[PDB]
Amino acid sequence: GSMLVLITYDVQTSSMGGTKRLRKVAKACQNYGQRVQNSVFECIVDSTQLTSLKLELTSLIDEEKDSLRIYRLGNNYKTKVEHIGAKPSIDLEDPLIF
Amino acid sequence: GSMLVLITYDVQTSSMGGTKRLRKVAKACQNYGQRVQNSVFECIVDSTQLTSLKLELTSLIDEEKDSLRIYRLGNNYKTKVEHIGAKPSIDLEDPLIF
Amino acid sequence: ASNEEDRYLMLSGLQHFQFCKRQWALIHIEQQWEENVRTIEGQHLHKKADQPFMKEKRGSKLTVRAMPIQSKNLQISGICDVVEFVQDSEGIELSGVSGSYKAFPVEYKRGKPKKGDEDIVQLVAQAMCLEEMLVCRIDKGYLFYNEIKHRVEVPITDALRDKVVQMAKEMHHYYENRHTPKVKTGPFCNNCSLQSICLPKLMNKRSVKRYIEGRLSE
Amino acid sequence: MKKLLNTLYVTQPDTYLSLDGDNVVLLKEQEKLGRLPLHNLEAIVGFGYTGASPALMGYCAERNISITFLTKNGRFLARVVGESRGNVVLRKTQYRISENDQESTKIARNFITGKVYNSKWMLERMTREHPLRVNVEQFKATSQLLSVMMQEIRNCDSLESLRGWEGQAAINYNKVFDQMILQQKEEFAFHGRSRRPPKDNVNAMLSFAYTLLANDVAAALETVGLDAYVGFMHQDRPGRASLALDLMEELRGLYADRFVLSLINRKEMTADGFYKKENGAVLMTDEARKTFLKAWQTKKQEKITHPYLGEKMSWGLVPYVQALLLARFLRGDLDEYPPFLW
Amino acid sequence: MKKLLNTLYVTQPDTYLSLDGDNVVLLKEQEKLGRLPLHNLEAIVGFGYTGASPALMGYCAERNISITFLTKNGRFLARVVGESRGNVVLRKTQYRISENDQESTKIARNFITGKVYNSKWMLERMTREHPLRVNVEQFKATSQLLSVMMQEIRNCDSLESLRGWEGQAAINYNKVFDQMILQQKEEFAFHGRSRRPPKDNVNAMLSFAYTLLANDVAAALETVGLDAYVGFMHQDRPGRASLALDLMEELRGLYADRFVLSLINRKEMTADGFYKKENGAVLMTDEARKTFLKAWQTKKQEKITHPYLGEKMSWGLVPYVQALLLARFLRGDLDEYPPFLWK
DNA sequence: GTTCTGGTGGTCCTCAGCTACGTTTTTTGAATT
DNA sequence: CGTAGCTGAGGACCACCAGAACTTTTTTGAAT
Ligand SMILES: [Mn+2]
Repeated sequence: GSMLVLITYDVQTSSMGGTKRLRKVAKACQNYGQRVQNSVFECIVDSTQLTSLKLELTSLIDEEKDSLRIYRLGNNYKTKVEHIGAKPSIDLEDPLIF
Repeated sequence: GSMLVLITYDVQTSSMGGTKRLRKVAKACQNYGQRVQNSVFECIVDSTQLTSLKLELTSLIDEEKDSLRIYRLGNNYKTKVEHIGAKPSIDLEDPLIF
Repeated sequence: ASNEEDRYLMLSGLQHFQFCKRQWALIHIEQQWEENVRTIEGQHLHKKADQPFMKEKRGSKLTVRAMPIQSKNLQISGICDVVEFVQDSEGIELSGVSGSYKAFPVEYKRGKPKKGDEDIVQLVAQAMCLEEMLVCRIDKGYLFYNEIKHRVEVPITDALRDKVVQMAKEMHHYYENRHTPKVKTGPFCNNCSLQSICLPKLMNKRSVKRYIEGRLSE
Repeated sequence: MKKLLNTLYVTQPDTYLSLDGDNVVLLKEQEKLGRLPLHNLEAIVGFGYTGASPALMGYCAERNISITFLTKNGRFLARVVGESRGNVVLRKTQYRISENDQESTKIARNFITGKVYNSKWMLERMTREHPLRVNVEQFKATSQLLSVMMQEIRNCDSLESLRGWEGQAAINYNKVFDQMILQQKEEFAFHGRSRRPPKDNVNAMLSFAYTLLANDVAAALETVGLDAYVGFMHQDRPGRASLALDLMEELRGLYADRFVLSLINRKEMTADGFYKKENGAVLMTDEARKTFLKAWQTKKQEKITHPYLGEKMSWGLVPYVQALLLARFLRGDLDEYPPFLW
Repeated sequence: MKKLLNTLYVTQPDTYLSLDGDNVVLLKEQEKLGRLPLHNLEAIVGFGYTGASPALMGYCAERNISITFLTKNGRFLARVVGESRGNVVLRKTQYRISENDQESTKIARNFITGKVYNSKWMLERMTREHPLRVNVEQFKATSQLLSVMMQEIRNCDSLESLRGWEGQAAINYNKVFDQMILQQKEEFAFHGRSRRPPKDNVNAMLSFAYTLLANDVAAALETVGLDAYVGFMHQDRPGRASLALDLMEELRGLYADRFVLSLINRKEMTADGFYKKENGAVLMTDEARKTFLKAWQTKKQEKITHPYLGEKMSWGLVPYVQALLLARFLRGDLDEYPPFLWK
């Protein structure tokens, strides 16, 4: 469907293995998406990639210790997105002339 | 009316007045919505409140150093939000009996 | 009516009376107000552009912000946004500095240029008020539009002055009578900031008696 | 045209309400329980001993957010009323009309006509879809009697005759209202009225529903700009919300009793929730109160279409728009106040 | 602490107030300050961020006692009432009287007599205090004229005649207004009154003070349940507290002109605190406004005695108690409203 | 009892740095809802 | 060169404490 989704995490690093969980979660979530803010990623995925990422990521985090939220906008994401500061991000609809 | 809006900020505390900017941004963002994770807020607001909040946040923060992103999930926010972790957020449409 | 100076109406009523005759009645008689996105943007812009106690000059001309003005010919008082004084030995001396300067009223509003009079009339009112204080004549005005970021010139003629006087008389009569009129709805009252109050719907529908009889006898 | 903002009901004893910016915070002996934005709330109902700082009251009463206190069973203990506004034209017209008997009769006719029309429509609706389980012929005869006395009410000219006709309609409607025990056992049988002590079932629900209707009608009347303590009907006892009662006299037929009857028929609640003290009349439990309020709030969000306006809006906006429809009439924008004829 | 006319005023900020048995108990950070009976109370007024106790709120609501929460500066915050709301017959009687000329003229003459008495006694006291720097004969002549005017106004029955007499009295006081000043005459001169875009310095000053007093008066009415926006002499208009203006007529002089004259005569403020405008109008500077507000607050703490009752009260309670008396005139045992006749 | 400004302690969170090695059988996976 | 495992080194983000205060006219303000 090629729809834009956004993922936020919040892992407790004061536990026994918080640092390793943070590292694995960040590494796994960076593969499927592009970082826009600290602990806030956005990506363009279908239903299949979204389901695969959700299944992969629900096994790395530990319940009753972490938080993870996933939002989806839709095919019209170009309207419901606003940037005001000085942290630009690459748009995956650009011809990408590097 | 009454659509869900998500605001993410990212201020720089290594500058001269970073702490003051962080405090004012947090106070101005807590007046309208709840906090689900650090440096992200969600609210159920109409268009006029969204415009007022956007104007206040734009006038309060400083450019070329800070970051601010605003997304809107529309009126169908119930079927687009997914939570897996253990940081529940109070809903503002249920009977809300405390 | 303490000294006849308390029976004054604000300049803001003129534009409201020009656009939607019921809008002025709701705003200035029933004391009701409701804000939408455009109203918030305009109010924020005007508040940011309201900087008194300071004067900006370029050696020849001068600008004054938030100028309190009143007029007894129309019994109308208010605050002008910007008044510009140009250096030429033709007008009348003004207090504070030396020389003779000519005056031009400029007010800022946010939006496209409107086919209706509206804005123009308000500007004309300012001119009258201004020429009641400095004892001179003003034959020119400027309008600044922020949506397109442009400046538009406006001449002043006798017809505009007569229309302004007539509308001021009508406003005074309506305020004396405490009457809220009814105006054609059209497509205007879709962005009425008081649309949830001025209620355009029940103007065109059937009488209350007919609906009660129809739902009552069967 | 509004959004029908939510409502907050606090039940824990010995709570405390404080203000932080545009947020309300619930504290209890320096332990926080939660915080909610104040731009998504309309009414705050406290149960038992709940305190509020003067800043919160001043901030709420200025922005048309009502605050109500109930002891345990929907009593009228105390409300929060703020300052006035600069719409003296409306209050002047309202008092001038209230000082005149003819206009008061003109409004009372519409009130009673709406009430009895709603009652007749509800009776016919219930008679329509139900099988022989109920007495269809007696209900039809009562509906015919009501429709006949309808036109007599429509052409009234005094308060006393209208009051007598209202009393006759109330007796006639109660005579057939005594019947609804359809999908419940005999413990929920109506046995008359008991005003202060809710000594039986159903009545303990009816009183709570009436209190919840009054606390909303009064808030709406205060919000719209009218004065909710001078009425166009009823014997004008000083120090009562006469206008609120006059306005809810027509909405009580579908907004309070219908809710109780539909909750009884659906068997959402059962007699085990209610209990009795040594005398104690009949009192609810915490779970019963929670279920009642949850069902009430869930019902308040169903969307209907207004008869007169012909526009689609939520159920909960009905008590407000009606009051607005009064205010416009007080400015000469209509011929007479159009009642609710659902 | 002080209770007056079956009402309880708690003026000190940040003081808890709760119930004990059948009495009201004041607290201040676990310190028991006082205990008063509640049997004969009619209303309770608070002036701090206190909040009271829920039990006392319930008790007062059950016993038909209305609690009024006001801020320390005198603004109206909240009014907790039971089923009665208190002001029903009061407000209905106010509306009924407001639409008849005779009773309105009676209340208007009651206000105007107090106004002229206050002005004349102020002039006489000032002339007695400073004989050298005052043209005594002119003040004596205007005092006799004001006395005759008051005697005539005590026999008036029309709104137009009362308005004319008030206008002539204002003209006389304005033509005398300049000379009570005694210092810094270089820039502080009175040459007329213009409330709208004020001109020539001191006039603008007066305007500000007036506004403050008016606001205070409004709060007083909101304390007693009266409607501040429906006047008796002044004709009601949307957005203007006409009855507050009517009530402040007697209190305008000694509470505004005295304050500004005391500010000027002690050189508290100087023309350096005012800015300039090209049309001849003047505006206040933020520091000057803050100093003005601080001086107003300090003056509000001055303690005097009430001419009619004699109880020692601060100035801030003067506008409120008078309003209470007005309410007692609308329904009560008072034959006529007693004005604030103070020597 | 709010509101504002400092000051501090403790926790998320990303990057730069330093060592220490990189191979893996074939079978099984949803669907009309 | 790529993928894992450990450090360490500062920026972000929020929660507590401590001290000092808490009052301002009237006017403007959208309409594809
Ligand atoms: Mn402008």
